[PDB]
Amino acid sequence: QNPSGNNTATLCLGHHAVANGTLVKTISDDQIEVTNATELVQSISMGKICNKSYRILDGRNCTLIDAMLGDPHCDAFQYESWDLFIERSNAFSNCYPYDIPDYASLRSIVASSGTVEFTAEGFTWTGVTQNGRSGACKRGSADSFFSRLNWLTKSGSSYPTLNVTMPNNKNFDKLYIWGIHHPSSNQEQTKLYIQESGRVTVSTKRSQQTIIPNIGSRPLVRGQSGRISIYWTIVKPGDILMINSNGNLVAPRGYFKLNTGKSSVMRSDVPIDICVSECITPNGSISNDKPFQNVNKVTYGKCPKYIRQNTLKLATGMRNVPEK
Amino acid sequence: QNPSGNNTATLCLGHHAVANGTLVKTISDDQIEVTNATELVQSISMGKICNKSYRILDGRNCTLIDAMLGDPHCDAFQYESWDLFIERSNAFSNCYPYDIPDYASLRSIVASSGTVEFTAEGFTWTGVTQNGRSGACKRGSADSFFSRLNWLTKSGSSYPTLNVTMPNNKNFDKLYIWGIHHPSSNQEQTKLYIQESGRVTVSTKRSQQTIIPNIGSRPLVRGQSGRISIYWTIVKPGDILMINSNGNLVAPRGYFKLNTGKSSVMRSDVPIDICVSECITPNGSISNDKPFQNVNKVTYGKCPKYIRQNTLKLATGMRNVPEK
Amino acid sequence: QNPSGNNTATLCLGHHAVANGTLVKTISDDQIEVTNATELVQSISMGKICNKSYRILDGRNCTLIDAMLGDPHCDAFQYESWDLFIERSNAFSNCYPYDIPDYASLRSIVASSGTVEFTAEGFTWTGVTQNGRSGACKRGSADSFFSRLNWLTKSGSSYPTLNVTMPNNKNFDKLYIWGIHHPSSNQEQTKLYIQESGRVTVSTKRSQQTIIPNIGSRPLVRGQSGRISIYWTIVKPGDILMINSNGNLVAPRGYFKLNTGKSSVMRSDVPIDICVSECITPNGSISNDKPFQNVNKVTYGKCPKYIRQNTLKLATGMRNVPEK
Amino acid sequence: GIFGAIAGFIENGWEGMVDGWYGFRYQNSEGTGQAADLKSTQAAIDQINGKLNRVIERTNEKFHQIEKEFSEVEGRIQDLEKYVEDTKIDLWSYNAELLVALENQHTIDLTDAEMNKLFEKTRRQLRENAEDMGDGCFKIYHKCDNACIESIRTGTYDHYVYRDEALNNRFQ
Amino acid sequence: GIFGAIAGFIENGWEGMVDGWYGFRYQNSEGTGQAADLKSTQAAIDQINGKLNRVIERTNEKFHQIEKEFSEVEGRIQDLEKYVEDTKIDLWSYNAELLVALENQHTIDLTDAEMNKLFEKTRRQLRENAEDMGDGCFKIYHKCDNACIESIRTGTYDHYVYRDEALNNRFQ
Amino acid sequence: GIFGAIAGFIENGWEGMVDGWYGFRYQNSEGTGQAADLKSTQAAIDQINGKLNRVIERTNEKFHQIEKEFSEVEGRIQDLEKYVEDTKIDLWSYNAELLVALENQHTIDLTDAEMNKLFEKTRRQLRENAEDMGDGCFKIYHKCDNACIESIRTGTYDHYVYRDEALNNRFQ
Ligand SMILES: *[C@@H]1O[C@H](CO)[C@@H](O[C@@H]2O[C@H](CO)[C@@H](O[C@@H]3O[C@H](CO[C@H]4O[C@H](CO)[C@@H](O)[C@H](O)[C@@H]4O)[C@@H](O)[C@H](O)[C@@H]3O)[C@H](O)[C@H]2NC(C)=O)[C@H](O)[C@H]1NC(C)=O
Ligand SMILES: *[C@@H]1O[C@H](CO)[C@@H](O[C@@H]2O[C@H](CO)[C@@H](O[C@@H]3O[C@H](CO[C@H]4O[C@H](CO)[C@@H](O)[C@H](O)[C@@H]4O)[C@@H](O)[C@H](O)[C@@H]3O)[C@H](O)[C@H]2NC(C)=O)[C@H](O)[C@H]1NC(C)=O
Ligand SMILES: *[C@@H]1O[C@H](CO)[C@@H](O[C@@H]2O[C@H](CO)[C@@H](O[C@@H]3O[C@H](CO[C@H]4O[C@H](CO)[C@@H](O)[C@H](O)[C@@H]4O)[C@@H](O)[C@H](O)[C@@H]3O)[C@H](O)[C@H]2NC(C)=O)[C@H](O)[C@H]1NC(C)=O
Ligand SMILES: *[C@@H]1O[C@H](CO)[C@@H](O[C@@H]2O[C@H](CO)[C@@H](O[C@@H]3O[C@H](CO[C@H]4O[C@H](CO)[C@@H](O)[C@H](O)[C@@H]4O)[C@@H](O)[C@H](O)[C@@H]3O)[C@H](O)[C@H]2NC(C)=O)[C@H](O)[C@H]1NC(C)=O
Ligand SMILES: *[C@@H]1O[C@H](CO)[C@@H](O[C@@H]2O[C@H](CO)[C@@H](O[C@@H]3O[C@H](CO[C@H]4O[C@H](CO)[C@@H](O)[C@H](O)[C@@H]4O)[C@@H](O)[C@H](O)[C@@H]3O)[C@H](O)[C@H]2NC(C)=O)[C@H](O)[C@H]1NC(C)=O
Ligand SMILES: *[C@@H]1O[C@H](CO)[C@@H](O[C@@H]2O[C@H](CO)[C@@H](O[C@@H]3O[C@H](CO[C@H]4O[C@H](CO)[C@@H](O)[C@H](O)[C@@H]4O)[C@@H](O)[C@H](O)[C@@H]3O)[C@H](O)[C@H]2NC(C)=O)[C@H](O)[C@H]1NC(C)=O
Ligand SMILES: *[C@@H]1O[C@H](CO)[C@@H](O[C@@H]2O[C@H](CO)[C@@H](O[C@@H]3O[C@H](CO)[C@@H](O)[C@H](O)[C@@H]3O)[C@H](O)[C@H]2NC(C)=O)[C@H](O)[C@H]1NC(C)=O
Ligand SMILES: *[C@@H]1O[C@H](CO)[C@@H](O[C@@H]2O[C@H](CO)[C@@H](O[C@@H]3O[C@H](CO)[C@@H](O)[C@H](O)[C@@H]3O)[C@H](O)[C@H]2NC(C)=O)[C@H](O)[C@H]1NC(C)=O
Ligand SMILES: *[C@@H]1O[C@H](CO)[C@@H](O[C@@H]2O[C@H](CO)[C@@H](O[C@@H]3O[C@H](CO)[C@@H](O)[C@H](O)[C@@H]3O)[C@H](O)[C@H]2NC(C)=O)[C@H](O)[C@H]1NC(C)=O
Ligand SMILES: *[C@@H]1O[C@H](CO)[C@@H](O[C@@H]2O[C@H](CO)[C@@H](O)[C@H](O)[C@H]2NC(C)=O)[C@H](O)[C@H]1NC(C)=O
Ligand SMILES: *[C@@H]1O[C@H](CO)[C@@H](O[C@@H]2O[C@H](CO)[C@@H](O)[C@H](O)[C@H]2NC(C)=O)[C@H](O)[C@H]1NC(C)=O
Ligand SMILES: *[C@@H]1O[C@H](CO)[C@@H](O[C@@H]2O[C@H](CO)[C@@H](O)[C@H](O)[C@H]2NC(C)=O)[C@H](O)[C@H]1NC(C)=O
Ligand SMILES: *[C@@H]1O[C@H](CO)[C@@H](O)[C@H](O)[C@H]1NC(C)=O
Ligand SMILES: *[C@@H]1O[C@H](CO)[C@@H](O)[C@H](O)[C@H]1NC(C)=O
Ligand SMILES: *[C@@H]1O[C@H](CO)[C@@H](O)[C@H](O)[C@H]1NC(C)=O
Repeated sequence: QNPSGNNTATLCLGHHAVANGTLVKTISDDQIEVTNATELVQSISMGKICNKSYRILDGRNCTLIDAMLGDPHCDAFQYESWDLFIERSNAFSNCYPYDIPDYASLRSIVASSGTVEFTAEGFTWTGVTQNGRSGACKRGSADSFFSRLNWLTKSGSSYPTLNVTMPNNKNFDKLYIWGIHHPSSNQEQTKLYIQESGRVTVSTKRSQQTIIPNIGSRPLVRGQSGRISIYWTIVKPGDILMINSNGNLVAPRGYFKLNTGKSSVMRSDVPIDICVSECITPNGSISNDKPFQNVNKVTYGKCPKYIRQNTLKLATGMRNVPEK
Repeated sequence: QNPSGNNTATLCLGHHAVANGTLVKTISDDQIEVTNATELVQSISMGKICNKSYRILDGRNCTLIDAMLGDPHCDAFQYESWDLFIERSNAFSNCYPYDIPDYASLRSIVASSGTVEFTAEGFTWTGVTQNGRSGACKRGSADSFFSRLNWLTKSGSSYPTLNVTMPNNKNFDKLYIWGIHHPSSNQEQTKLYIQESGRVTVSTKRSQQTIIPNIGSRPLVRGQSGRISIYWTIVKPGDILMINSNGNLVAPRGYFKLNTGKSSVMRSDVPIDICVSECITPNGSISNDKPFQNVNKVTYGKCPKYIRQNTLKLATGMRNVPEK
Repeated sequence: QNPSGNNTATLCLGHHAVANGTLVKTISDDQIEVTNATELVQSISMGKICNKSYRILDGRNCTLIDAMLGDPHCDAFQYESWDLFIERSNAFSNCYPYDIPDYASLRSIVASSGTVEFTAEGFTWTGVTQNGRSGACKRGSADSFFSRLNWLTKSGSSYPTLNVTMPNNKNFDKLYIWGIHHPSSNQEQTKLYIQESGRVTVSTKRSQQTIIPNIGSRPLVRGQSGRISIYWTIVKPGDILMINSNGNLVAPRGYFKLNTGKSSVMRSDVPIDICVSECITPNGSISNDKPFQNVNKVTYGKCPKYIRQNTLKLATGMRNVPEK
Repeated sequence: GIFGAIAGFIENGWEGMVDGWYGFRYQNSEGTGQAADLKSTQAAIDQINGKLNRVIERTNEKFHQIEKEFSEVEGRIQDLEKYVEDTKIDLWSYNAELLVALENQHTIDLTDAEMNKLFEKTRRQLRENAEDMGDGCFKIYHKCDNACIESIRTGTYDHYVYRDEALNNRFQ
Repeated sequence: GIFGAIAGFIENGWEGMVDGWYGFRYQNSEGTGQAADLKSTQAAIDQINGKLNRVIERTNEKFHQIEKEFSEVEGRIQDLEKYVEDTKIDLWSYNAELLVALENQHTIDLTDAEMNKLFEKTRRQLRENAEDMGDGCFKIYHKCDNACIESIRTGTYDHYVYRDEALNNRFQ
Repeated sequence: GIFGAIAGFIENGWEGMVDGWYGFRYQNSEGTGQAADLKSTQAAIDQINGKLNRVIERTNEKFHQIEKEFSEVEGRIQDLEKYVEDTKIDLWSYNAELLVALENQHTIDLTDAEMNKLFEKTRRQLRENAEDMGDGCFKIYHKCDNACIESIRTGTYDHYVYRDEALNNRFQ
């Protein structure tokens, strides 16, 4: 029945409401109902690591360091570069048992460099046998060694004091990997290097490092009681690598090129797959449209910030006030 | 005289005020008076360390490390666990003068573990005398040594090259404490160990550490010119401890159990007493009903956050506007 | 034509506006025009380092460490103190080629101390020649050595085992700089120190450090194939410095006074000039009336906080609304 | 809300307005009506859209960082690594909490403000031709057909043409 | 305050109201009166109570951390430890300062808002039966006994029953 | 603004008022006029001046810190140094962004508030002697010379002396 308004009319103001709103928090109230809210925390991973848009290298069975040293089962990585190198828990070494003082630092340095490509240099080793091998480091079926290292031994009945140079006449820092052999017994020491005690001194104009080997049995891994200790030196442009040894030197074959890199390494066990993402986590890639992130504090790329909270609801509408 | 309102009445709105309000700060004003404010910064300590609700262990005269090594005057701690270990400034060593490379790291590791309980293992030391003693480390009135270490010496006219194993067939990391003896003179070196120069190499599958002793006089502390250097090794489940020595070994008797612990250590000189608190500071326990804290940046427990400001007043009422 | 208002008048409220306002950002709008805004980020340096109000010391050709060691071309710094020491890229050493394990730490320690003033102590070196020299370290035209170090050599056909003490009976920590000589060949080793192998052990009640030299050729710098390795020891009040050596000791002449200092060191290549400032940056001094700062993250003094943003505009007036 | 409009003198929202955020209902000589208000709706939406973008800068490309998880015990420098990451995360967690709460406060405050401004805008056109009924409505003391109402909704109402009729009817 | 009620058109607060935060005074045919307003009082209290708890999460149990004070000089890694703790503390100090200031702003803004909403609520019931006297009071143009005033305080005033009397008295 | 005064019911600002932030224009028996309002102007200025100083504590003297730039590659502990400084800087950058935006919001909100309070203050003195014209002006229904206007600007207008004249003229 209409209309009523003979000499009058009424005009009411109002706003919309929805049947079922959602609770958000403000400074004034713990919980208040609004028409619409948006989630600010990314809690779901994609479940996989996306092959795009970054260049992802799956280590599979190799650590970054083993691939860099040139462990036989890591020969397929020898010409490889990456933005992000994935290390699997599954990884294992399968060459001569070794250790590296400040391993993490070296791993960090190579990871940043984003490459394991190697440049051979014409090092000259007078009075010594080169390319020493070991049954603990099979290459195919024949026994071998780390492709980037050069196991030097006596030639005949002689091991003379090597003193070798290598200038850096290029515009970048050269990274040299080298090491020492710790023989399991004195029979082996004198059989391999003649002298009862070895030493190695690698130096430049600005720095030096001297290492003495410790002869003695360590626990057996891959048939070997002996060890190799790995060290490194960074030769600056215009500086010169010097190497001095009366025995036990595990020599470099060349250098790696250090470059300011936006590359890194990440421990993860999720598969890599065909998809696109700009942020990567040990749980997989994650979307980055949201500004916050509760999947993992370990990230790489354009990543939302990691926070403790699992959900944060941003109001995108007014307070919802349905009848009554 | 009343009432006035024949065809009218008046209705005034208002709000309360108090005689004496309190000044708070806002974004709009440096100081503005409000009816009531609450203090947000805890500036008062309780003056004591509360025995509840955490398990507090008073070191009294012992450092955490000495108790762990087994210094005689620390025998009462040998079966002890804690959530928080209190070290007093008063503490002192009273055994053989020692040092520990990266002492802080070891202190940190044991502190986290929250226990000094020791598990003996059946180590076998062929060709050497065990349980060496010293007048610098009296146990009661008889002279002794660190209860957790085993000072090995020559037997007869012989000190053979010891090579001892100890596998970790348990589901947790074992922490081994060991060390080396630095004799003050060569008479002592050869009298104790025969060989003119000692060495100790402790290894596992993944790691190794070799130490050589330096013979020579150090300043006298507790009658001793010699020293013992203390080191440690963590044996992982399925790995094996190997020890090799031609002399100067200060041997372990067993291991400590490492566990992911919510335990720690704290330097403080306030007494412990009967009361309840959930937050502890070098000045004593503090209440935690407030969210901020200016007592100390060193804390343990459920602690308010430390800040520079000594007072912060939160308004809990309206602006106070008294007459006039 | 006026006035209109016979039985009425009108009264309008309003606010001012300016012809040309400026855009600021709020929580509500990306850009909104206001009558007036103020810049919150300091992006301009003064271009120079102000001689006031802090005491600035220009290293010119010297590093902080060389001045501290007493390199001849750094003799003018020997009595110097500073609030801030400026190191130039131009700097160079011109004495015996040396290295320092944890160089940065030492540089940091001396920088904080804010002084290079040295206190000679009456060390007694029986059975050895003192004040050894080198053509690689010319003082004027005659050849010399680091003024704060004392190069000890054999006297006659003898180099006896030195064991020297020096108690700290003062109320502050003493910092001792010392080192070792690494000869380039065994001819030189035995010619200088007689013994085929040297060693140096510096100790106190609480600590010890032993160093062995490595004989062998390093690359030539300033005519020298040998090296000196520099180390340091902090003797606490009531403790005692002990030094023990059968050869290769580069001895201290005294100590430096460690003090809790508000001094530091800064790498920079801008000139120092006459002006006043309370904040210093590698680009020069900067004004500090603003609270934020985009010039450099390296600062000293009363400095605005460094942030990523190059401009931040604070509204200091109302929204500008000109006609229409 | 501080303006007391939403869940205040406007008793409830209208589910049957799917056409906008704010609007009008009315009763007049040509029947009853409803109409959304676009101006107010857009004013509120424009402040809500891209709100975070005013404070949080574009997702920043981060590459090689530190280790944050560890296989073995080490002590001193591992304690520092953990404590740095723990500190970082607690600070950003705080920031995120603070931001959402004051951002939501602002959303609620601003949407109540638009409801109030629309009521005040309408009151000001009507002048003495209408009265506030105390519930977010106006009694208009003259005949007001759909075109008349539209002029109010569209900001074109000329009160002078109706003034005399409005006064005639207003005092009985 | 942005509403201009407290220390604004309400000249001062009332010390003699110990009964609530907001209320009424009045003068009528049965004398003078005072009465607290519970609704408004509780609305303000409820926003003030547990304010920090909306932003600051529950005190978090923290255990083994780093050293923050040192016995001897070391250099590099001690500089980093100190700088980390110094950085942490300056950031939380800033947060604490910011939080209290904007939290207090909000308290002052919200308590002024409730004073304003109560005045507006009262104005809206009265309609044309009363006038704003410019000081936070209304002149009511009819006889209004204690029950009448109570209906206003309680939101039950029916203005229609008094309308004609109010108009009779209002124009002289 | 949430009060809808500036760029709201006041259509635009006045460039020809160089005398203050807020003020009056008017038309009366002695001509047309303009006058700044000092009270309101100062109230706004006083809140804007030293705004940062309420939140940001005095520039703090900082001395020896860590290295933040490096000549050679080192690895682990250099990664940590960089990450600490990077973390610090991103947190202060965020703080600076947040602070300016909410500080500017507050400036805009508070200056609109003063414009509104001045209108409300004026309305309350005038009582029933004037009407809101819907544009930030009042029609005053009596003869009001410059002294009369000044009493309004100065808070001294006594409406009772004009009341009867105002009513006579107000209903035609
Ligand atoms: C110092 O003491 C150490 C502890 O006894 C000595 O180390 C041990 O040295 C012997 C050989 O000298 C090794 O014995 C060999 O073990 C390998 C491998 O183990 C076999 O069994 C496992 C079962 O799990 C199986 O998986 C393998 O495939 C093998 O079948 C055998 O191939 C040899 O035949 C022989 O048994 C010990 O393994 C080794 N233990 C450790 C922990 O290193 C060390 O020789 C001593 N050095 C001295 C006195 O100078
Ligand atoms: C991102 O990947 C992460 C890596 O897997 C996922 O987090 C892991 O979730 C698993 C399964 O629930 C957890 O594994 C459990 O560990 C606890 C032991 O507690 C210790 O870990 C906590 C961390 O929460 C730490 O604070 C303490 O040191 C504890 O001692 C066992 O009780 C269980 O049996 C089980 O092994 C891990 O806690 C957690 N990993 C890490 C590194 O924190 C995570 O779920 C992934 N993201 C998403 C969205 O799923
Ligand atoms: C290298 O030079 C070092 C410096 O001279 C030599 O060290 C010193 O060695 C002698 C013994 O060879 C020690 O002398 C003994 O001191 C103890 C303790 O001191 C007494 O007096 C104090 C007073 O404060 C009192 O408190 C004590 O209770 C003792 O009564 C005496 O017990 C002995 O009788 C004797 O005097 C020096 O103490 C010691 N000094 C340091 C700093 O080590 C070292 O022997 C030399 N080594 C060589 C040449 O190979
Ligand atoms: C929590 O326990 C703390 C540990 O005692 C208490 O703080 C200590 O207060 C004492 C007594 O006032 C202070 O000792 C003084 O030290 C100064 C030297 O200044 C140096 O210390 C400052 C720290 O403020 C530091 O920034 C610089 O390195 C300075 O060089 C002497 O002038 C005095 O003679 C006296 O020895 C300490 O400053 C302070 N200790 C620490 C570690 O900061 C604190 O009071 C306790 N909490 C409460 C609520 O009381
Ligand atoms: C181990 O092998 C090393 C590499 O060959 C040997 O090092 C070299 O040792 C010889 C001397 O034994 C040095 O030769 C001298 O060089 C200096 C300086 O160079 C001159 O030319 C430059 C041009 O740039 C000019 O600027 C200078 O002013 C000089 O005119 C000359 O003064 C000498 O006459 C002589 O030529 C090498 O410099 C040096 N090289 C390095 C990198 O150290 C080392 O001797 C071997 N050690 C052994 C076998 O025990
Ligand atoms: C404060 O002093 C600073 C020190 O000089 C000034 O900043 C420097 O500005 C120069 C000149 O534009 C830049 O030098 C360039 O370096 C890049 C290489 O990029 C690398 O540097 C960036 C830092 O932006 C870093 O993130 C990456 O590692 C990059 O690899 C070359 O492309 C150019 O050829 C040129 O050499 C520096 O980038 C920058 N120095 C530093 C240490 O960041 C600054 O301008 C001064 N303040 C003011 C207000 O002027
Ligand atoms: C409730 O609020 C939410 C969020 O404010 C609204 O839903 C979301 O609307 C946005 C755009 O307004 C959608 O954004 C997407 O962004 C990506 C970025 O590249 C773009 O590629 C997509 O095409 C899309 O625009 C988002 O998908 C959408 N989310 C959902 C779950 O619907 C929504 O409009 C509001 N609801 C109501 C009833 O108003
Ligand atoms: C002024 O404001 C303060 C604080 O907002 C009020 O005083 C405090 O009131 C609280 C509860 O409202 C008391 O809290 C205590 O908390 C512990 C937590 O477990 C509980 O166990 C205690 O039983 C107690 O509830 C607190 O004691 C109290 N403090 C003081 C000094 O009185 C106060 O109500 C306000 N004053 C006025 C006049 O409104
Ligand atoms: C627009 O706002 C700006 C800043 O809020 C005003 O300009 C600035 O005014 C301040 C003082 O109000 C001046 O501060 C200076 O501070 C130092 C501190 O020691 C003092 O020594 C100086 O004597 C001076 O007071 C500052 O110089 C000035 N800056 C500029 C560029 O003028 C300005 O008043 C506002 N503009 C308008 C039209 O309102
Ligand atoms: C909106 O929310 C309401 C309340 O939670 C929902 O209403 C009910 O729906 C469930 C399952 O669909 C029924 O079991 C209940 O009986 C309903 N509520 C009542 C009070 O009877 C409603 O489903 C939601 N709106 C949707 C799904 O559109
Ligand atoms: C409230 O504050 C006032 C002002 O500070 C106090 O008033 C005085 O109290 C002191 C000591 O009790 C006297 O010496 C002064 O003479 C008083 N003021 C004046 C202006 O004469 C008052 O004590 C406080 N209220 C209390 C304690 O309830
Ligand atoms: C205020 O801003 C306006 C608009 O940017 C400026 O107006 C002009 O000035 C430039 C150069 O002086 C001329 O080329 C343009 O032709 C002008 N604008 C237009 C629309 O014609 C003005 O200069 C600024 N105010 C000043 C400088 O006082
Ligand atoms: C309403 O006013 C109109 C004027 O046109 C007229 O119909 C009458 O006066 C009133 N009511 C009814 C029901 O007719
Ligand atoms: C007030 O009104 C009442 C009406 O009942 C009546 O007493 C008279 O008209 C007025 N005043 C006085 C003092 O009587
Ligand atoms: C305006 O009112 C005045 C009263 O003094 C008188 O001049 C007349 O009534 C009106 N207008 C004109 C133009 O005279």
